[PDB]
Amino acid sequence: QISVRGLAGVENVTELKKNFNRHLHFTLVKDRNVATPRDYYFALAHTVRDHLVGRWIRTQQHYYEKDPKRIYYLSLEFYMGRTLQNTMVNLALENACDEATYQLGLDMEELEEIEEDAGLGNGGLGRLAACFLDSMATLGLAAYGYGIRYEFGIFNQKICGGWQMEEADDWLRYGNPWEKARPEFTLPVHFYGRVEHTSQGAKWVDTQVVLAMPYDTPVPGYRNNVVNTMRLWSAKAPNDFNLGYIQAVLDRNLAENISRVLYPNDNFFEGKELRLKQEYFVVAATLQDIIRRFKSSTNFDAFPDKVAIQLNDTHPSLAIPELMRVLVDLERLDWDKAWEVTVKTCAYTNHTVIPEALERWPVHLLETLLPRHLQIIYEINQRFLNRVAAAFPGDVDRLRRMSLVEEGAVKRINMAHLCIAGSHAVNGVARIHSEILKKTIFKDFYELEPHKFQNKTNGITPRRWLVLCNPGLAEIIAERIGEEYISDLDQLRKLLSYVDDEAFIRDVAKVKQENKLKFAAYLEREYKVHINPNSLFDVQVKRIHEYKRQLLNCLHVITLYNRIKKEPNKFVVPRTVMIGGKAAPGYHMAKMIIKLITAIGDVVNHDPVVGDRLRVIFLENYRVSLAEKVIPAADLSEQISTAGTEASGTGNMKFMLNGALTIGTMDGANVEMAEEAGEENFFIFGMRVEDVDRLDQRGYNAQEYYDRIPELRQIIEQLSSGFFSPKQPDLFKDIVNMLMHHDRFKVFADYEEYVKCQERVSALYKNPREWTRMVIRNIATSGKFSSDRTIAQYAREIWGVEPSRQRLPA
Amino acid sequence: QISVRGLAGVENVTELKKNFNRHLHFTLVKDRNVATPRDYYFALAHTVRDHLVGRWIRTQQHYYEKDPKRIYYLSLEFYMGRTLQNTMVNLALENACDEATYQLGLDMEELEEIEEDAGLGNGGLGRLAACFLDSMATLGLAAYGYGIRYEFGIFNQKICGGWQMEEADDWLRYGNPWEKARPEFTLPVHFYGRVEHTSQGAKWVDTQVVLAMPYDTPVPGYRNNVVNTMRLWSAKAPNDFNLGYIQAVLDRNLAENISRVLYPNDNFFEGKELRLKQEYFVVAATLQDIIRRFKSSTNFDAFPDKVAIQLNDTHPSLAIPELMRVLVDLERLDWDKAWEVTVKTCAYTNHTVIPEALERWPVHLLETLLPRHLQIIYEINQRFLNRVAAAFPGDVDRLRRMSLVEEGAVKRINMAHLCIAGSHAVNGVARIHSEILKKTIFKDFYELEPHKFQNKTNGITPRRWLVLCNPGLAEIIAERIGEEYISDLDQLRKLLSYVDDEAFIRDVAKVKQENKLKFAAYLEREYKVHINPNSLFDVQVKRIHEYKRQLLNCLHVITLYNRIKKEPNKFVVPRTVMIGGKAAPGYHMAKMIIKLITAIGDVVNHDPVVGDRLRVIFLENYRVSLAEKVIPAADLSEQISTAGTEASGTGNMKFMLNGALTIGTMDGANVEMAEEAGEENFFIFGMRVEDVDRLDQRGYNAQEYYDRIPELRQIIEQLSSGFFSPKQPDLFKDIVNMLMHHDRFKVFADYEEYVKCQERVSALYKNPREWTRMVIRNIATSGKFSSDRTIAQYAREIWGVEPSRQRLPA
Ligand SMILES: *Cc1c(COP(=O)(O)O)cnc(C)c1O
Ligand SMILES: *Cc1c(COP(=O)(O)O)cnc(C)c1O
Ligand SMILES: NC(=O)[C@]1(O)O[C@H](CO)[C@@H](O)[C@H](O)[C@H]1O
Ligand SMILES: NC(=O)[C@]1(O)O[C@H](CO)[C@@H](O)[C@H](O)[C@H]1O
Repeated sequence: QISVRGLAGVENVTELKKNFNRHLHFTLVKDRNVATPRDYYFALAHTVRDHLVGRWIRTQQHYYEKDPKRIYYLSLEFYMGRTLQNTMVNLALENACDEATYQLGLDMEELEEIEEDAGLGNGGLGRLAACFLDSMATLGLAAYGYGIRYEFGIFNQKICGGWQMEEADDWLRYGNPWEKARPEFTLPVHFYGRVEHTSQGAKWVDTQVVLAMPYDTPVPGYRNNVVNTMRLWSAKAPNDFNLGYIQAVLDRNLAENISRVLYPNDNFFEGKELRLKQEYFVVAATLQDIIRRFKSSTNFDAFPDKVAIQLNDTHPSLAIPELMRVLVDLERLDWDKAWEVTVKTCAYTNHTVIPEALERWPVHLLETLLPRHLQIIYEINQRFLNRVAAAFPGDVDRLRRMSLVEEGAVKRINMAHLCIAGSHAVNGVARIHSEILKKTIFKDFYELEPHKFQNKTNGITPRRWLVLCNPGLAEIIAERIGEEYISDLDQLRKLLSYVDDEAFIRDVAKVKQENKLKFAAYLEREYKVHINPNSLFDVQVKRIHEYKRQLLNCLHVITLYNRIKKEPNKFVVPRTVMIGGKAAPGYHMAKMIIKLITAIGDVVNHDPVVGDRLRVIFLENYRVSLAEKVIPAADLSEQISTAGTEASGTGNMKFMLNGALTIGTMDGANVEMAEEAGEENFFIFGMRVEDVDRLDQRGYNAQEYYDRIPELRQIIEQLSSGFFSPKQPDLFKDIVNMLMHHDRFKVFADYEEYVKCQERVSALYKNPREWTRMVIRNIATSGKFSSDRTIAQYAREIWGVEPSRQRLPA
Repeated sequence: QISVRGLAGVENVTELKKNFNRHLHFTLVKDRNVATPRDYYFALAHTVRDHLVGRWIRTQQHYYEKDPKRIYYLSLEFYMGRTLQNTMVNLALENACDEATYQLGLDMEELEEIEEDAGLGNGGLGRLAACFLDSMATLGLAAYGYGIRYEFGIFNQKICGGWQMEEADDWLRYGNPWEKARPEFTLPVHFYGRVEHTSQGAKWVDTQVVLAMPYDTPVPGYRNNVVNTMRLWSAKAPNDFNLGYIQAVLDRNLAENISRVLYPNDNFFEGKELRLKQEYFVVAATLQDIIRRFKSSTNFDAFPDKVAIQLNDTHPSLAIPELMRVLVDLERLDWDKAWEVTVKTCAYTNHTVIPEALERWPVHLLETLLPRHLQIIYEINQRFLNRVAAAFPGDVDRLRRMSLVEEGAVKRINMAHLCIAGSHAVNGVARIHSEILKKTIFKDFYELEPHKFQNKTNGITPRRWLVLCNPGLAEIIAERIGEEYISDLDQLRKLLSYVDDEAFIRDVAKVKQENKLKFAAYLEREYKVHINPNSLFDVQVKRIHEYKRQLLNCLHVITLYNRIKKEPNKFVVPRTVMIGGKAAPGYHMAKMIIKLITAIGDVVNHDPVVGDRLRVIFLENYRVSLAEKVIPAADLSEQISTAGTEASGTGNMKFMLNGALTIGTMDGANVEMAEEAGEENFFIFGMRVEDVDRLDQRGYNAQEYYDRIPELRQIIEQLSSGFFSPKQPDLFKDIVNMLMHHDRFKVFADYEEYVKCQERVSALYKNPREWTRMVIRNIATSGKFSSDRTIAQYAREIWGVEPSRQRLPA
């Protein structure tokens, strides 16, 4: 047992054991003779869950009594992952449960692997919401996460013949012990219908009704006895719905399809009606819940003083016109008063600048699905533009540029413009991203209302991303500076005074080696893949995207392969290059990239001359639980997006906290990471944002690089000739064609510097002692990237509430 | 507290209270300040449930150790109703829980009304299966009920403008505390595909797979510590199902529709594909489960010695060809051996003789959905007919009459013929019904294999239908003869020696009066309907059907009304005529009958001259929980089906056990009831089966009765002229037309005798003392109708197992 895992008290271990057996008997209705590992997992889960409800009930009662300002985080995604270990960590129960299960003759680690990941997210955006919930609870904020309880989360990825195959993520199959259905708080949501203008107000009538049933999941703070709530809505058809009798009952599945599945798109907008329904569904149910709670604390003047609503991207943007609809149509406030309240309550966070990801809903869709909201949006636009016209008289082009309504083939509503107009604060997620927002995409808005624009650099929770996934590292750190850093990561700076400590250097290197052996074993366990634990673990895990440039990584791998084949008996630092991530089902190029990666591995991993000097592994079904395993085992973190495309990135922060060195472009948070650790302790390369703009001004021509770089030319010709696809010589023609003629992310432009930088990485790896000292310099300066710092800034600069580290009673 | 309700021990009441609070806190995650009546109901349910799991686990372990012959009751319907009170009764916990909840400041009766009825049945057939499960557990048989877990049971009936409106029975909305999902025992079921004939056997290939997930519900025996299992299958699509990505996920609801809703037909066959899928789904999953259990006890010679499968009607008839398919195609037994095993294992129970209820599946449907089964059915038919031909040489018409395959417009498979051929026993559900089977419908089969035909008169469980719904009566009875009768209803005969006991007579009459006041109050509570508790409660509750003749009851009611209007100041015994029951959604005539009943009430209940002398009430949403309330309050039980149409009936037995006198035809079980109590203690009238046949031979002409009976003529003319439907004068034209020209059930033929018999009923009611003495004579002789007697006969005469009243350890 390690210190950071808590105490294994005699009384508690005894108590845990009896409750474990109690649940196995009464809850699972099983006996030790027929119980399976899954049964044991559930018995443990219910036992740990019991320890939360006491605190959960008290916390909520506490908020009712003190009535503090409530924070509502709206998101269509919450990538929670597993809950068992996280709960034990935050309740200081890990060692006791480990001991208790040990005494029952069970291996707790084995039981933990049985829990299904709660994959209600695509990647970074969804995981950020999850980290935020953890930090808000740890900082004592009266916060509530509101989303959708999808029956099916992000698909499970299978690799067949080197191609990605998707399969349903039936995560609720065996039940979810952490959630508590609250059918008593079901609320009605309206769709379609028409607007009636009467004597005293517009009325939205003849609507189709869909019920929203809430399910609550506890969110425990770190050892402070605070347990907040994440409420996810599930769609239910009313009982007189459609009420052939049989057909009417079967058609209920039509209204319930709203919460059936998560759209698997990352940084890509797909204007489908079902998606719009999901967005309104979450917003309508949530706002009714917010108002109800507010009325049970009626002059909405104090509404902004008791309520804060944070819009995670534009997905829940309809909250703005919905709040107006309720205040004007139902509460009967005058427009101006309602608008004042709405703006002071809402804040919007932008997460990307890529055009294909921006939400622009066709007017005809909103017109049919939400007629009243469209009218309100037009009125908002009308008044907003009048303000622009008054500030910039005669600037007619500005008017059309800032309009919430876009004219063209089909009229569309720019949801981002709607959010800026209706929020009192708009923030980016990394310093460089926030600056780009003010200088380009939202330049006109910044000039009109400069005070609204802010920055809030992303972060990750050190509980799940250090203590939970890397106890070995958390322990050697605690041995030197104590445990206080777990909720005050800035304290990691104290490790700087150990950079020359021969004992620490040895331990840091030891933990990393153990993590790699552990991972190298898991790889053969559940995926039969031998690898060499002595090689440098080169890892790039994140969603497959052209802007993330997994292709640039591929070009490097092929370069290393060709160089070995050219001079076989020359020494090179051994490497295991691991690439993993899911591709959106309809993203063809992304799916082709996965096939390319596996095709490269097929050639490289079976070439006798190469040996164990270079391996290429594609990490199947990358997800939160997998990240917790591979990140602690990484040596090199690949963060190579084209400058100006990755708003922030968060995987980069995870690797930095876990002892990996970073090779990357000056993009998103990478800039601040290098700034914190010192550029000499980072492997930076490639074009900066300004270099990219210069290339665009003069026109990017890939042919130029192909003509001037012999090694690059050889690679393209290998791909084109079928070297990596014998049976299908022209298999990768689309890839080559894109790279040569229409590459929006300029892979070739950064190739030379990337390869040269990779050489400097291999050089440092040859000097174990100095590699580790640089690692220590990274870990020691990763404090700024804790989501506790991020949330504290949102709290003080946007929500108007003070964070607290005070423990609530037991 | 009453004696039959158990002891309220000091220790147990204390224990119950703490566990109640424990579940309210840890299970429901609530505190006394926010808990609602529903929360309290669930806290109590989980507390009582806890007391079962100990016994449930032991019982099943016991069967594994002793390995007795297992009884499998297959049914597509199980009308269970509520479970809380029944569980308390069988565990002797009623008074303790009443006390415990009382001490917690809660009214247990109020909490019981919160439980949703488990309505997985249409009426008699489904309720019989439920009573049987109770008796099998009470008699210590190793029995298992197998069915489908419908998401939506029988629809909830709403009456609007006097018309029936149907609404979805979302019974699982708030969760089901009694069931335990067993996802670990999920089994695959195959559909469609094609048959491949290879070297060594036929193979069913290219099939569509649907998963069957089981949910187990405990079935406690009466105070014997036995807890059997009812396993219901739920449909689940495999995870690579259909695997547009989004559309593929949404289409999963197509395979899952199999267990979505119960077909609401009573005594009516509707050849829909979805229905056929449900029938095979339950059969395929169940048989795999049966075999697995059998292999874990391989020469299927002993299969019939360890397994008995009872087919509840022909709904699960595919069990016969499915068992053959498994034994021949998978286990590789020779046909003859497999057939021997199948026949010795299967037994079939017929529940009706009406032609429209008989299952005749179109060959083209089976051909596409279950190609292999169709081939097996043809082979069975081939060999069966060869046997007929050998026994009756030259009788070619017999061959075509007995064939399992019916020729005509579209070829069909007679499922009843399939069942007789493949079962070693075939039984009817009442003496007269079983005789009719041998003399008419199955005459040819009886002549070929006389030994197969038996009778097993239906019964009802005295636990739910006496102790639970009428504790007042159960108590005064126990006061005289003890409690032993609750599991040995024949002992009620001892009450015959009290027929002249002035104290008993007074108590019997007292309990009935209390029940009527209780019901008269409930009527105003949840349905705002005042009624007179002093009047005779005339009740007919059962599904709306032409053969059940609610129309004959209507004719009587109108007759009473007209007679009062003719001589207003003449005395008549006051009556409250109550009629209730659901009509199948697509049964037009049944829906018109409901409208007629409410229309009559509209006129009668508002006629000043009538006063409180006659009321006509339509009991809305008749279901099990409602039956438990109205039956104990009834004085007169209406069982007036046309002779030869009601196979048995069970509502008739419920009324007899609860102190109501019976007015009815010599049909179904009525015959045996009159025989047991003595015809002088029953109000019998109308044609006997032989009279009906005579009328058919000479041709039924309704006009004759209309021309000869003045009172009847007046009624038809009132209906025709719009007397009961002012705004819609011809509203009941279809009813009059049917009655006059195409009435298959001869309502008019029994009108005169029915009215005269009703007069004799009113005469006896005027003499309270003698009315009660006859009641005592009925209750005292109702013993034969306990389902314990029925199950004991099935056990000894069909299944080959001995029942047991031995208590299992605590
Ligand atoms: C942290 C995380 C991400 C985000 O990674 P980036 O490299 O910033 O894109 C995506 N997926 C999972 C499962 C994560 O844990
Ligand atoms: C007993 C019962 C029946 C069967 O009644 P019959 O009069 O035999 O048709 C039908 N429905 C319910 C709810 C029952 O309890
Ligand atoms: N918009 C997104 O989906 C994204 O994943 O969001 C993350 C969190 O802000 C960012 O870290 C990331 O850069 C961005 O791509
Ligand atoms: N076949 C049926 O559905 C029916 O309800 O079954 C009951 C039980 O045998 C019988 O009591 C009843 O007579 C019959 O109509």
